[PDB]
Amino acid sequence: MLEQPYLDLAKKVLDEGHFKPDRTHTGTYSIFGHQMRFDLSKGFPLLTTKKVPFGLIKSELLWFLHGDTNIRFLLQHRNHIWDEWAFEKWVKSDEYHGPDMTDFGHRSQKDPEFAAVYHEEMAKFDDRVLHDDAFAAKYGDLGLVYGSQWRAWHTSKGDTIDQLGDVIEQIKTHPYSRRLIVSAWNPEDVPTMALPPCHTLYQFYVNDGKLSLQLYQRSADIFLGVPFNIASYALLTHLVAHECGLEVGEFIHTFGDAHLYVNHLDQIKEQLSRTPRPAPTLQLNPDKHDIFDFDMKDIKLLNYDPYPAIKAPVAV
Amino acid sequence: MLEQPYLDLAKKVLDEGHFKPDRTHTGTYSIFGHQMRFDLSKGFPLLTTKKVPFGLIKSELLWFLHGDTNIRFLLQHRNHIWDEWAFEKWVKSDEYHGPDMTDFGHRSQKDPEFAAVYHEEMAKFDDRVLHDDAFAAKYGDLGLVYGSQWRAWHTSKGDTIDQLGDVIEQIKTHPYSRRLIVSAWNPEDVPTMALPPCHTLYQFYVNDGKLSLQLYQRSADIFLGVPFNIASYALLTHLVAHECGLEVGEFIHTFGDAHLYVNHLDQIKEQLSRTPRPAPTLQLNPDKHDIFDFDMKDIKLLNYDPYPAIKAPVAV
Ligand SMILES: O=c1ccn([C@H]2C[C@H](O)[C@@H](COP(=O)(O)O)O2)c(=O)[nH]1
Ligand SMILES: O=c1ccn([C@H]2C[C@H](O)[C@@H](COP(=O)(O)O)O2)c(=O)[nH]1
Repeated sequence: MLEQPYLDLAKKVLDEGHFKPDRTHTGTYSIFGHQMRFDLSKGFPLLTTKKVPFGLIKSELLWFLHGDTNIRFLLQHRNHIWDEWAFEKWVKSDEYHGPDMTDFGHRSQKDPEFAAVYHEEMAKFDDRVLHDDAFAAKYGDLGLVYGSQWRAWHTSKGDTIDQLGDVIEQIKTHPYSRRLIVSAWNPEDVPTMALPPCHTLYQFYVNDGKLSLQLYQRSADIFLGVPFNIASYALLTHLVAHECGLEVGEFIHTFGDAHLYVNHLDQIKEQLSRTPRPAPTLQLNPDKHDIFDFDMKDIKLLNYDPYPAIKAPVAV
Repeated sequence: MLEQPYLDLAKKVLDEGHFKPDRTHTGTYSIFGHQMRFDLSKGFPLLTTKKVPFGLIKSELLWFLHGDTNIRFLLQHRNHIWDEWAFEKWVKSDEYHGPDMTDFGHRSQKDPEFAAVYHEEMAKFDDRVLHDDAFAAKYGDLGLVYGSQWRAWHTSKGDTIDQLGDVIEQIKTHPYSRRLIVSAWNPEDVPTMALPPCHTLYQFYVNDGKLSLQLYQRSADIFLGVPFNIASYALLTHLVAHECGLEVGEFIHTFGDAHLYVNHLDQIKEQLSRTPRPAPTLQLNPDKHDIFDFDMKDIKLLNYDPYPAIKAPVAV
């Protein structure tokens, strides 16, 4: 099926990957350099061998597409993928007066009752970003996130470039353009960035009326990360195809360091016992066309019949 | 042999590639997304199925490594790969008083005697950059070329980042770093660039004492371009390995648009009749270590026994 390339990557890393130490101190099995393609006319690459929350992937994509960098939009759609970053900044500032929470990500995963004090602490934070319009502007805005990188690349002359926006006008006026690249890797910010872009750069390609996209991802958490990533970009490939009035081609995922954290081997092994189900289909609101003014409801996924989800510890 | 991946890419494009129009108006056969690896411990990937001028590749690499952006260093080592760019700027300025040479690249390939007036014109230019220290600073400096992109990434705060230099200190202090990327794609300069980077970005990787490098190349001229490119980066992988005191791993070449210009089909077809010869070996000056202060003589290639070169028209 469509998602067999994923299952293959995982197998590969299981028996070929070599042990490798890392930033988080959870070890990993790793390979360097890997690529896979998904013919997007065959169906949507949302994994069936495990239940992946599509809702989180699209609320985050639309957050990106809007050029939004404030955690608030996410919280409103009950999406907490980035809270950990906003909270972080907050706990290390003056306004914060409370149970310190230093190196919390670890401690939550390591202590029972701390985890409980931490989430109540976070509970207030999310609610406070959700309600205090000033607090939100102050602690809700991450600044350098894909949205701003994609749509507001700050220049040296103090202005801003709508990188993606320009690229799309280019696909229209020059579909055969070999230079259709959008980049999220800013060399001058990367050294002081808590998390320099994982999805470093991507390129569009047009031929025979079909649009294709290749993504260069420097680091991949094969079990926890890759499944979400695949969906974000295939979705993105469908949106851009929609706007440009082109048919959908393939999504080529290129990898730098594709790894498996040692604390995930039993799970990936289990998922590999499962047979792929037929793939879901993507359905976009035909009446609307400007993808930049797209919202939750203009994107429907039909026929997603996945195996149950698989819990897994996080790496830190 | 080592270079079989190249021969495969070419075959692939021959029967799988689809016709595609382009910038230069010479048509092409193209594929999107392709990757190949070269185990650098097996030998140096300088093609044997065709004689490729290694001298040009290293004088250009050392020009890059020095952070030099002046055509002058090249001319001195009788390397003319970039003259066409300097000349271009010159002919379209005040100081130039002479036989206009508009759209020359084409005309040379299209008219007999114009080609002769053009090269004498260029002859003077190269000599004038080679001798008039002021002319050279004025017309010899291209500005935005890999050297400056690699070593003097201009920031918004007016300063400069030694991108590659930092990355190398990083390989030393944190070889397991997943974030070891050097980038040449500046979003704010790309729109007014005569030729936005073809070699967009590359990443290093360390494990088991071996250093590997993956290159993301957005556009590839399979016949004329790819053979030079492969050598530049494998060489670069050997130099960095030298400095960091690491063994050499693999060179993974990832491609965006890998194409064959229609005006090259008879040649690639001919090269495909040839059987690969054993690969040459690379030999670096052990006494010297700082690759930034490396020059022509500290890099020797032994046992290069290639088939004769293959003339081919250029695309415009
Ligand atoms: O969309 C994403 C974001 C992150 N990661 C993972 C990759 C690594 O497991 C970790 C980042 O590690 P570094 O490369 O920064 O060291 O997060 C993904 O796989 N996909
Ligand atoms: O190192 C290089 C430099 C250039 N090219 C080729 C690729 C294309 O044939 C042309 C650039 O075309 P655009 O992508 O800019 O359209 O030059 C290479 O293959 N390798």
